[PDB]
Amino acid sequence: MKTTRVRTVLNEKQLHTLRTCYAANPRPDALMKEQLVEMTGLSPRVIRVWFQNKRCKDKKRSIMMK
Repeated sequence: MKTTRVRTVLNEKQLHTLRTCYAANPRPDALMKEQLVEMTGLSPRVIRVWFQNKRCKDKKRSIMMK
């Protein structure tokens, strides 16, 4: 009851993690997905939607190395 509160933020800490991820591959999966969990300190729920939205917003900003 009243459990599963909301405690998942998004800033330079988590962003940096996912950030280096995309530079390696635009389509991860159950494989690397497991490691990403322990690395972000939060459930995989947030992980799924992040990649999704990123594709739409990344209409041009998506070059590897500048």
